[PDB]
Formats: sequence, structure tokens, C-alpha cells
Amino acid sequence: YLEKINEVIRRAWAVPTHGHELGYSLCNSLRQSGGLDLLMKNCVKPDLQFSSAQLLEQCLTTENRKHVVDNGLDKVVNVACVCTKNSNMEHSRVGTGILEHLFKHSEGTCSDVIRLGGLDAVLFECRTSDLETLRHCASALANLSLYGGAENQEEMILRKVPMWLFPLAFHNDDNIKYYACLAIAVLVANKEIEAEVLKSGCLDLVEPFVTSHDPSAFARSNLAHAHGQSKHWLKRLVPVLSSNREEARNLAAFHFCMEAGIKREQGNTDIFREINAIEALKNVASCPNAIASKFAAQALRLI
Ligand SMILES: O=C(NCc1ccc[n+]([C@@H]2O[C@H](COP(=O)(O)O)[C@@H](O)[C@H]2O)c1)Nc1ccc([N+](=O)[O-])cc1
Ligand code: NA
Ligand code: NA
Repeated sequence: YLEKINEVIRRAWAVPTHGHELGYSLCNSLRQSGGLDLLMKNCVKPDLQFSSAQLLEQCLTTENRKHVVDNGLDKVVNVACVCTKNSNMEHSRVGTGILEHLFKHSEGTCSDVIRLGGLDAVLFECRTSDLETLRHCASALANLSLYGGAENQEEMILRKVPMWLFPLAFHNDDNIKYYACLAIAVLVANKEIEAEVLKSGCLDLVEPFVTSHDPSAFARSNLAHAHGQSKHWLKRLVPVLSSNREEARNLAAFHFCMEAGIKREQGNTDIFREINAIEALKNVASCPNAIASKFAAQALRLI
């Protein structure tokens, strides 16, 4: 009864504050009951492919990503690429969503997804005008930047990912712009990419953005990120709090300020201690940079 399960999970994620726990508990139930394995078996049957992919896309949570990686990554990447090739916009959104989440597991899994065509599929879809698809693409590239590690940055350089990112950063949609800028803020730690970023001028988009958006309202602006990111994702963003580039530090501080507000309402403020962001934030709350300092201080107060 996929149509009914997909509706339940969609409604669960959408509950403000509680949707994080509700979606996680349902998606974990799917794994423990054997339903996740059934979806992976069915996603290679042409008749059951899109319905299976539609539910997979909504349940690629932390532990389920591990399960897919261990049991059938090649099948899931294939279905996602099939979906991006389909003409229906509903399909394109699903395929790009799957790939966005498969880039949030590990360096090695990013390498496998790239090997199987996942990055090529995302870059191809960057040509679309569909906002939801483009939002998935920008998020996928931010995730790949955060999780790919050094090996995969060389592969991003060869495929000219920075080039695909800069147009997304100048997009007028705030969610596309934000996640494109987050990817860029992460990648400037790579000195070869840094040169291209400085020439682009995209980093100049940060100061107008963070001073014009209230972190709390921005969180509520898109259902997909209303509950924030996982501690494993935030752990990987912590180093940007001490980036070489002032603009990147500013964006990371804004992000942590937003996450602090969200995690306060969930009772998960302890994750910041676990990922050693408290000390990284305390340092920024004392530095001369007034923009980043204010955001980090508000984050600590929210924590
Ligand atoms: O609330 C969340 N996500 C919320 C959300 C919303 C709508 C859909 N989905 C689906 O879930 C899978 C991605 O999972 P995520 O990478 O976790 O987003 C994908 O299939 C996605 O379509 C998730 N995450 C979270 C938060 C706090 C902590 N924490 O406090 O440690 C840990 C994790
Ligand atoms: Na919310
Ligand atoms: Na914008």
C-alpha cells in the first residue's frame, strides 16, 4: 500500500517541531519491518519503479542510507537516474531528491554515486527551470561538497562543478541561492577552487543574504529544511566556521544560528556539544568580524 504509506510519511515530516522525530521513527520502521529491502527489490521492476522510488526518496534518513549502501546502492542510483530521464516533472523531482540524499553518507559512497552516474545526472538537471528540481540539485552539490572529501573534489573540478554552481548562487530563489553558496563556502577551502570562486564574485552574495534574512524565518521558508540538518552533516560544516574566507565564516555562522533555533525546539541542543561546535562557536563569538560574531552569539544563547 505504497500510496498510503507515502502520504503518512509526507504528513509526518511536515509537522513543525515534531516532524523530525515522527519521520525518523516511521522511516526506521520501514527498515526494521523489511519494507526498505522490499522497496529496493521492487525499484528494478519497471511496473513498480516509480512508486518504490517515491517512497525511498522520503526515507533516505541516516540509518537507511547506511542500509542502502550496504545492500543495493547500484539499484537505487539506477532508479534515481531513470527518474531524472523521465519527462514527467514528478519523476525528475524524485530522482534528484534521491541523489541529493545519497550524497550524505560518506566519502566512499560519494565516489560510488559519481562512478554510477549520479553526479552527471544532477549536473544535467541543473539545466532545468523547475524550482523544486533545482533546489534538490543545489542541495545535492552542497552535500557532495561536505561529504565528498579531497578525492572527490578533484573529480568535481574535472567535471567543472564550480561552473555549474555559480549560476545557481545567482539564482533569485533564496533556497537555491543559499545551498549553492553553502557548497561554494565549503569548496573554497580547496585552493584551486578558491581562485575560481573569487573571480566569480559569488561570495559577495553572502553579506546581503545573511543581513536581510532572519535565520528563524528562513528555516520555516522551506519544509525540506524546517527541521535542520543531522549532526553528521553539521559536524562537516564546523570547519567552515574557521574558513580562510570571511564570507564563508559569515555563512556558516548564520547556518549554525539557524540550527540552534531549530534544535532548541527539538530538544537536540546536545548534538552541538557532541560535534564540538560549542568551542568553534565560542571562538567566533569573540572574533572581530561583527557579522559572524553576532550570529554565533545568538546561536549560543539559543543553545
Ligand atoms: O529532520 C531531519 N530531516 C527532515 C526531513 C524532512 C523532509 C524529508 N526528509 C526525508 O529524510 C531523509 C533525509 O534525512 P536527513 O538527512 O536527516 O534530512 C530524505 O529521504 C528526506 O526526504 C527529512 N533530519 C535530522 C534532524 C535532526 C537530527 N539531529 O538532531 O541529529 C538528525 C536528522
Ligand atoms: Na518549522
Ligand atoms: Na535569493
